[PDB]
Amino acid sequence: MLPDGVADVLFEDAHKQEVLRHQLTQQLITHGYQLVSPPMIEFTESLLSGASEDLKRQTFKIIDQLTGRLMGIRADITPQILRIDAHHGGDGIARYCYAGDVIHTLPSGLFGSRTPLQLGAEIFGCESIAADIELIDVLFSMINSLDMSAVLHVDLGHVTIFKRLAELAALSASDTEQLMQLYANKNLPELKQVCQVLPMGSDFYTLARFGHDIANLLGRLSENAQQDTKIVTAIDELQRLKAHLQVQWQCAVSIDVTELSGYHYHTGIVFNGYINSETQPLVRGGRFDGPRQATGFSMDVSRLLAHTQLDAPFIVLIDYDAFNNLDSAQRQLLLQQVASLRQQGYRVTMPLTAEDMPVGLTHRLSLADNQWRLHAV
Amino acid sequence: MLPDGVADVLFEDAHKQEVLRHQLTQQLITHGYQLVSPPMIEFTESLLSGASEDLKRQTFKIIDQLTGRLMGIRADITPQILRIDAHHGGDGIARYCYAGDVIHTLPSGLFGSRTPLQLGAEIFGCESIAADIELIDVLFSMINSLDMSAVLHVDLGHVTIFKRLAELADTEQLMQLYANKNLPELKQVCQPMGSDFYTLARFGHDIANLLGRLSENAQKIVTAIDELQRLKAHLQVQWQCAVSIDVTELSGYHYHTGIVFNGYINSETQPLVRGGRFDGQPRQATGFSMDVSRLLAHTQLDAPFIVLIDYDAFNNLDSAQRQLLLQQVASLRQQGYRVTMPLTAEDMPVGLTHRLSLADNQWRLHAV
Amino acid sequence: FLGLTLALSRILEETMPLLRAAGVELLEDPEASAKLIFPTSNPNVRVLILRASDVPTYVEHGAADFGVAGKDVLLEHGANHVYELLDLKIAQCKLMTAGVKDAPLPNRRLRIATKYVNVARAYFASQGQQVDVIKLYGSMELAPLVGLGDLIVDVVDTGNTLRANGLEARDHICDVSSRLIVNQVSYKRKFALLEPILDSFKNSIN
Amino acid sequence: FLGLTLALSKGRILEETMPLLRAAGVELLEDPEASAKLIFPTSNPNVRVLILRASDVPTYVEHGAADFGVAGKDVLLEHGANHVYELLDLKIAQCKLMTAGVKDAPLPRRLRIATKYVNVARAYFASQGQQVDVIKLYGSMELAPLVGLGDLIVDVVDTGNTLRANGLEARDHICDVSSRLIVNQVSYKRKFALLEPILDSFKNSI
Ligand SMILES: Nc1ncnc2c1ncn2[C@@H]1O[C@H](COP(=O)(O)OP(=O)(O)OP(=O)(O)O)[C@@H](O)[C@H]1O
Ligand SMILES: Nc1ncnc2c1ncn2[C@@H]1O[C@H](COP(=O)(O)OP(=O)(O)OP(=O)(O)O)[C@@H](O)[C@H]1O
Ligand SMILES: O=P(O)(O)OC[C@H]1O[C@H](OP(=O)(O)OP(=O)(O)O)[C@H](O)[C@@H]1O
Ligand SMILES: O=P(O)(O)OC[C@H]1O[C@H](OP(=O)(O)OP(=O)(O)O)[C@H](O)[C@@H]1O
Repeated sequence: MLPDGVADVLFEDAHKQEVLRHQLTQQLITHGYQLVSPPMIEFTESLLSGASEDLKRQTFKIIDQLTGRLMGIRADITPQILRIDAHHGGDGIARYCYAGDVIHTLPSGLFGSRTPLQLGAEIFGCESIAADIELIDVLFSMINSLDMSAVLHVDLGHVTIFKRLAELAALSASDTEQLMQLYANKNLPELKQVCQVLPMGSDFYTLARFGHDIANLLGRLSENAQQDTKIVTAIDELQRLKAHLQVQWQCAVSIDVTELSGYHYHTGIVFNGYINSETQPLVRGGRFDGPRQATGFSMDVSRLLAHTQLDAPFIVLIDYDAFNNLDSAQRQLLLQQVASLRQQGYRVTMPLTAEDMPVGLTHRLSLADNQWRLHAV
Repeated sequence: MLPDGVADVLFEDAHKQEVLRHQLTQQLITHGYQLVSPPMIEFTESLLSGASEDLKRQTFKIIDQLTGRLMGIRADITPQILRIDAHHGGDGIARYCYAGDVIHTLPSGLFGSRTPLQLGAEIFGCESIAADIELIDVLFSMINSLDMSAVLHVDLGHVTIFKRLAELADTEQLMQLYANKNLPELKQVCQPMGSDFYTLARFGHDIANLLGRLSENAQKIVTAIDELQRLKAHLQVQWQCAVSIDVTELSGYHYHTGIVFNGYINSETQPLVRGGRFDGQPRQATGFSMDVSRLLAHTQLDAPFIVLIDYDAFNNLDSAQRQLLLQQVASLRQQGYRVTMPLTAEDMPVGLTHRLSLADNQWRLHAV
Repeated sequence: FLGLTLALSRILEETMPLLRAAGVELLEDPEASAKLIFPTSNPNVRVLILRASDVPTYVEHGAADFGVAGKDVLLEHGANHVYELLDLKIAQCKLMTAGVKDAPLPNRRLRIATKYVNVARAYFASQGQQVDVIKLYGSMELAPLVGLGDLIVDVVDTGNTLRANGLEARDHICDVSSRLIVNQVSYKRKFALLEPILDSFKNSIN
Repeated sequence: FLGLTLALSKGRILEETMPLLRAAGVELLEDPEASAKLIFPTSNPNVRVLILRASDVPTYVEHGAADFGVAGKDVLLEHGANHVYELLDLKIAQCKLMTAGVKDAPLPRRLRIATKYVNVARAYFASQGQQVDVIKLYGSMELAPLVGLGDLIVDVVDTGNTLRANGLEARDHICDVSSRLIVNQVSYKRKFALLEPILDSFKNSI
């Protein structure tokens, strides 16, 4: 038996993951994202530079026997992209993509994976929300190309709005912890009561009770809040991004400005992509620090396997007894034909014996009247 | 910044690895090998079941907090294929391929990688050397498809010859001496059947006459020396491959059940390809693996087409004009052109080759 | 079944009113019943009677859409994968350490016996004390009397049960009350059914 | 107490060990099933009885808060039993550990097992080479399959009546189960003089 959150991916699932991993990688590359392939392991000094407590706890530690120094098995590739951008990126716009195995000490969600195949894209060096719209464009090209029946819905949030309501209203760590717990738990009554006590409290209850309706939200906020340009611009970014997703990609967009997870990592707009009614987001993206401006997304490619189908494979057996009756020149000719079928992606087995049977056989390649041809089983 | 034997693969090298890993995988799949993707981690109970001391020492241990049990980060995928074949394989011929990251505690050889990208193929359930000839043919089609200037030289060994000389007549002593090609020390230490043990070392290379040099008593060995000759000739006749023989190549003494292949690129110390017979009912099995990352140095792709849409021109476009340029750019990406929709006038892709420019209601590619 | 499944476990007795005023009066009286699933006046709501220990499990996996769980249970189980919509302010008790009456601290590392293992490890961690914890399933009052543990962590209202068993309350860990928890999917997909019942409860507790 | 402490569970075990104890010279003073006391004297003033939840008997014994106990093999297998001696099979409380799902419903995908017997479940389905998600339950498990929390449950069954009465059917046999006499490893070395007669009488009785 394997450890919880660890599974084999076998046979057609493995072929399908191979095809996904590859198609999505070339898509990102054709959109001008540079593929980087950082290693599974690094010294913790680099791997967890500016890490959260969640990321440190999620990273398996191992000892470098060469030096005695602590190393980690990466639980997230994103920090490695930072290290790479810092070294090679320059001061102008830079684009990176990646696909790589990451390992988590504990599962994300109930019976969730600890070995997600992490695929992602990041844009460094652009302030404009234009870069966030570009990531959305690349993401949605990728998703549409998978010809899934599953629908992706996108939650937009903006940590800036709450971070500002918290600053302008001089909230205590204590208080901020309270509201975040209450938001995270959709506790409207508990929040309504607590806000009657807190300064600019009406604003904090408004984000919860009226955040979904982004088009009117600024109008519902206090004079103080509506005055602050960070809040005005933040509510603007959500509007620009929301419309773009509906108009350009016919994407169902919900808005939740009380979506404050990754509070420490997120510096602005946040996009979460949900497949069907599945609890854990398939895609986690948004603005983060590098004074280097940066935005990005990532997904576990392995979570797409359930919602993607390939055309049935053609699995082909050359007739053992017929092939052995052939003269040399007849064999060169049948090999030239088999080479052609493999070019076309047919899975062809030169049999070692009369009993050699490929798994899920569909066709034999058989001799009849000086002609080799495929015959369904 | 990174630990010894740990490197980034970046930019065109990363794209090239992605292309190699993929081309070689689909080649193996088109030859009827089933792709399996086992995980990076298992409990040590399964991951190191029947492991050598080399394998155990090379495997990082980590703690499962859910159960308190020991897990390992795999240093080799091959054992996972065994576990997979045992469960799903049945008793007839079965073929598997795989590509996956593996992690080593210490480097393999001098300046060796600790993060090899391991690609391999294995055949279970065939006694016939026919299955070894199939692996050789698949491996060499894969290598020829890379259009490298680099030459592969193949060392053949056969652990059975020594395993028999050992049975028909210390073991750790000779293997140390052999492993180091220490001829004088070996000659002395030869004084049961000692003459035979020194002969494997001193006359192993000349396989055609080796049987004749062995003690009448010693003359499994007959067929073993036959397998080497069949495989040697096949590689020379069919692939025009320089083949050397070393019957004292007992590196994998614990895993290897018969014929062993090592494939060297140019004059590089560590083999690029490690193959041969291993056990997996008495289920027969043979296979090979290579570090895909070690091919990067000896492979070249066509230069990429890297394309910038003109910022100024794109912004002047009405909605319908933008829909049309997007349809065109979508087509260029379908063709594998790398196209950037610029966020600013200064947005410049690395290694630009072409701009897409507007002139008289028409967008066209122009070399820089 | 296209409607809401409610996970209940004292709590059945104290939620009846909240449910009555929400429009969900149970048909049978569980205490004397063999049925596992229970209909109600509202044909869009059914009730599962579980052991308190299990309510957060059924909800979190979506075998129930919402449940009434003691904060004692939520803290021990971990409420990571459910929404805590409201504090019902019923079953008001507290989590406490308890040892033998007037018995002194031993000259050895403290051994806690309890069903509330994660609560124990967590509490004594914030006190910077190193404890050996022993998992129990049944009544814990015996554990100190036979020296299985020095202390127990249990829920106490008045104190009568501890005293009746020769034990005395030591340290207050935290306050406890029944909390209304909701499955994350159910909250998004069945909110139209939930909102009236939630608004009625919010009303009821005021 | 300078003498032996015996860990029993109320109901079935207590009911079926009474005769074994009577013929060993340990007849209880009071009748527990109607009593509030935790520790119970007996005809022998060198033997006392602790009445625990079956789930806890192996804990009290293993830590030496009881010198010996009567535990179901179901409990021992689930709990571990690494740290006690299993001296004899009493051949009382004869039931079996089994998988159970809905009647005539077939196995679907990766199985989700809901049970008290998590370690038994992980162990069994491992030897079947079947990959399972396991869900811990504390209370009665018969509801779990009916509301789709799990596809199967692992439970003890004698006849089958309880499963059928709940719309469930016994699926796979895991192993046979009976009350086993377990001893604390220190108690067996230090109090053997007291134990030998009681052990010899039980061996005789069965
Ligand atoms: N004395 C008490 N006063 C108030 N609330 C209590 C008290 N004891 C327990 N509770 C609350 O009720 C919950 C337990 O319910 P109850 O005591 O009716 O069942 P239980 O003893 O847990 O039963 P079971 O043995 O089936 O688990 C606790 O989680 C707590 O929130
Ligand atoms: N139907 C049965 N027939 C025989 N032995 C049984 C049966 N059911 C359970 N047992 C045995 O007796 C033990 C059950 O003890 P008991 O009847 O006290 O159950 P419990 O879960 O401890 O609590 P409860 O008092 O609620 O039943 C198990 O460990 C098992 O070995
Ligand atoms: O009288 P107090 O000290 O304030 O506390 C009353 C006790 O009753 C509760 O269980 P419950 O009433 O459910 O008992 P039961 O488990 O035997 O039903 C709980 O275990 C408390 O310890
Ligand atoms: O083979 P069967 O006749 O179906 O019996 C099996 C039942 O026996 C046990 O209950 P127990 O007799 O201990 O009753 P209780 O747990 O409900 O008190 C156990 O919890 C099973 O549900």
